[PDB]
Amino acid sequence: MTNWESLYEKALDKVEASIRKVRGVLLAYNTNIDAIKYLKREDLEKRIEKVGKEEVLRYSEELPKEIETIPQLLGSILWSIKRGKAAELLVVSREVREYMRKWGWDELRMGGQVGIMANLLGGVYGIPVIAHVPQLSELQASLFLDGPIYVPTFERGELRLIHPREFRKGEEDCIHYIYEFPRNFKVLDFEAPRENRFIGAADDYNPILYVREEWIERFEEIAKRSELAIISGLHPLTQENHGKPIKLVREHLKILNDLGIRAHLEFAFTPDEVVRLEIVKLLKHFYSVGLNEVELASVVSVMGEKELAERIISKDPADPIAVIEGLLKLIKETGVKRIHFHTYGYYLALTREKGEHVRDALLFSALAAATKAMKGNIEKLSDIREGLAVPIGEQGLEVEKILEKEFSLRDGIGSIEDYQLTFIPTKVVKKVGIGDTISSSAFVSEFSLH
Repeated sequence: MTNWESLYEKALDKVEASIRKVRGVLLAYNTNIDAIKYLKREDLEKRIEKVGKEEVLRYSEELPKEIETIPQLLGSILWSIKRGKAAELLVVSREVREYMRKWGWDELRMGGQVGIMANLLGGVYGIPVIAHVPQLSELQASLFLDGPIYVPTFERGELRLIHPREFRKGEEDCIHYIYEFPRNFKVLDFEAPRENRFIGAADDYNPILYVREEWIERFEEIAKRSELAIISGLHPLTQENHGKPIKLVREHLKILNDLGIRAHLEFAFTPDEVVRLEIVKLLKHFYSVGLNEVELASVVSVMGEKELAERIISKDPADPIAVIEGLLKLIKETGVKRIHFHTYGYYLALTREKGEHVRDALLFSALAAATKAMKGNIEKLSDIREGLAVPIGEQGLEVEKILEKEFSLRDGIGSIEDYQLTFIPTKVVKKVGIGDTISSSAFVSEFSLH
């Protein structure tokens, strides 16, 4: 058997030494505020009564396309509760937003793929970040950590990087209200199958991939102050609104390519199939892509390999060889140099680049994931050491045995064609932005190790 605990310890020590070499990561585009409310039975019942139990129940059987009224909000909540399933809808009514603001919340956290990675890369790991923030209100700014986290501003056309807390006041709050409920939560006559949540997004900016004027007119000058880039926030775009923003992203990718700045994308699930296909075509401009089993299956599916997509998500844990067939398919169609697959019990990477540093980056990112799941947050880099005590999970060990026999992985490493195949078993706490912590941590630390 492999001494995974020794490899995990060495990987952490190596990344702690090397992570300081990264000069700057550019992070765009989606940043918001997350406001979490822990639902309570009597309050939720009374609010449903006030607005009409009848209408609310109607929307619990069939989700609205968006939330225009308070019965739509409450009924959407109820939909998630009785399916124990997560859903998110835009809230497009000012009256409903006011209703939600007054109903309030219990916990305030940074939100958005940019915001959370700024706090992780910048605040925890100490790597300078340049972050794209659609609306940097005082509240938005207050949620950034300490450390080298910057937003670009321009004085006499001169670029100045400043901490969010020093940015001018005036912009508005982009709040996603996260309505959480426990297992078997009861309301009226329903009880939730699973613990879960409904998200009402009171957000006019990120759902359309809003881009700040200065990042449209001065992108090259901004990008020149970074060494790596992580692009995020494409997933909500639809056939209606994708035109202008995809054109912006493509122009920005070409500049990053001209500047030699390697870019990573976590291929978050993208419901609109046309846009999902457009993101696939954008992948030609990326060095690296990350995805999980649902995402990989979604992508293989829209490409017309419906049988393979079914296999990718069919077994728990995912039939690793089907996964690898999907990765090999994607890596040859797109030309990306790096694909990091992450699921519950294990990660895989398929890379043109070779060596132990690919494995060490995956192990580090799994420690970060385990520390975040356990603590809920990460405050300091050396706290990741706590992940060393988390046991490796049964599913990871089961998949290792399959990959040891079918590829000839030693200490998680083997080769197929001109790729290295890298595997690690995850340390599972099982208790957010975990997926982004995983694929951003592996991407940045692998580069720091090289």
